[PDB]
Amino acid sequence: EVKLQESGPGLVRPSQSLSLTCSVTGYSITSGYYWNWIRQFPGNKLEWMGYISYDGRSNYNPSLKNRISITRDTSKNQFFLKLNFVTTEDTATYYCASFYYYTSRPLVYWGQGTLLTVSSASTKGPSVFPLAPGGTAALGCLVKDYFPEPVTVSWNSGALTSGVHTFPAVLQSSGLYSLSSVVTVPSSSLGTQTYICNVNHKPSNTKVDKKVEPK
Amino acid sequence: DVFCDSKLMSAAIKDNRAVHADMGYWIESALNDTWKIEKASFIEVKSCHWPKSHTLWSNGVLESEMIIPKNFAGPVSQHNYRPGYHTQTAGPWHLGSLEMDFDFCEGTTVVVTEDCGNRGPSLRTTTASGKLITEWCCRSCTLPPLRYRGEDGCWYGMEIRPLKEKEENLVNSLVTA
Amino acid sequence: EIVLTQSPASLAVSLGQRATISCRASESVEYSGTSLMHWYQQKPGQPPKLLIYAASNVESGVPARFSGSGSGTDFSLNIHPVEEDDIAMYFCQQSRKVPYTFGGGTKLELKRTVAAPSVFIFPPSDEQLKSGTASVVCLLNNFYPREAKVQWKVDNALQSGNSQESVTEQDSKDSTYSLSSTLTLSKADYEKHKVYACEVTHQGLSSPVTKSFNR
Repeated sequence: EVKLQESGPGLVRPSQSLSLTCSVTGYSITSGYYWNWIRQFPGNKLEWMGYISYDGRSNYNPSLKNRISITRDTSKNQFFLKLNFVTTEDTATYYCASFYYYTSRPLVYWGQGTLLTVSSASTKGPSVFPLAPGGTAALGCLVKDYFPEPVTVSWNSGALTSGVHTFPAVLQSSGLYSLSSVVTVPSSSLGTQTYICNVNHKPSNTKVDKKVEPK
Repeated sequence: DVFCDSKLMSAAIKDNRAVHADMGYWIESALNDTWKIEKASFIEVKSCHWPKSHTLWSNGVLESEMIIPKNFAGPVSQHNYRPGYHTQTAGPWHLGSLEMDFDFCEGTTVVVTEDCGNRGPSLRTTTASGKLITEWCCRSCTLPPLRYRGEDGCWYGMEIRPLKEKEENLVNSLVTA
Repeated sequence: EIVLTQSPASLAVSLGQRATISCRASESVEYSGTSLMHWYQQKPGQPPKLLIYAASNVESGVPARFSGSGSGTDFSLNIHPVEEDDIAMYFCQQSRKVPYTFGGGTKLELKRTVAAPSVFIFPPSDEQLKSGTASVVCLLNNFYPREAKVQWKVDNALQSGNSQESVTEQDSKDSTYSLSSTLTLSKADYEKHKVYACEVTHQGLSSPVTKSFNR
């Protein structure tokens, strides 16, 4: 049946152009459906960007009118989204979609989506700092100033999982990401048990163990 | 019952082709081991009767077997036959303008199997939500399948049904004639 | 542009109960007796999936516990009985006029009893201060509902604009949330003040809780 698949770069520099491809399989783009681009911002808001018809006519959201262009390649059964420029506000997940023109036109088909990050940062490994403190005590590790996502955190090489909370990363004004992972623990064991965080950042080949002791 | 106006009507048969034509009709049949209908164009579908004066092979014709129904200007003719198909009483004739031929609708398959529903009103290959129905069947039909193409897309002959019609409550969103 | 307002933004729900989400359009969406409004479900890491088309038609393959109603400017999605698979985001969409628009989204969350957070404060490590920045972290562990206020205080001066929050998703076993807030200061600014305090506001506390340390 009909399948859509987006493709393109996951990272583009500010003020440069953007080109996205949607490959359509199981149906020719020259009949039946209108082929749309829709993006979802980090805060989950959806914005319809535009479509191209099965006859090759495009229609665009006014919010993008002067920077957007939707084209197609009928011999490869693909259509394309172009942004003449992007800023850091255009970081979002970009989906291709379709609706059958002779219906109430719901978006029946979607691609898997492709993440696009607009940043001028270079790949950078993180710094790992300890978060140190009766009853139950909390400790953790601050994984700071790295790019791009993601990082992985474990505790005691995975032997400590209960009570672990690793938070989503936050984007700092520097353009680099930071996050924290925390775990709650018996205070009585603060002397007797070793507590170590393991941070992996593969784009920078970072493998760091950090012991978290109270001081 | 009105007869169709025959002033612009014509019929002609030569080596491997026969054509019944009008201002808005074009019904073409051919010989491959058998004479049978192959393509048909309708600018406008009408309700008159095709006069037998302008009809080839008009003897011994079963109304149940004329692909284009008699009440819709279907020539009463053995050139209006297709093995494995009976009269298309409930085809998508409401389309007004349509092309009928024998080929697969875009993105769909058709298999001959008795593990299929019986014939019924013709169905569009896309549901009311726009989802494409990929797999289709026929109990006793012949391939390539009877296909209609119109403004709202592609439709199949009465004999051709969704292979998985009993699944996912498909019947609730089917687009029918 | 037809503006769709979804309500509520987040809905807490018990398994087996009835859930109703509303979407209100700024102008009529009807067209020749058909309401051009659709409902979608979205799971994390997945594209939205069509639940209801033309605002009362259940898409083929969608469970019978979903239903839609309404006309004109007011529409409702109905789920009964709610199951675990229905904990997800829900969107409305209009196709009456271009540009097509979506509602802001509604988060269907699992309901549980009120739980106050456990609050912990972490001073910056000596390692980070050597690097030249200062991060103070406040941790709000295992609370419900989602709403919570974190106010940073530096020598009793209320902070603005220099903090960032991150929240985990609903825990799979106890359905609670955990929250991280990071206060970013320069090393010099950090070393010029003494008292660093984190004030937490939550429905589960009979009074706001402050956790503080002296540098």
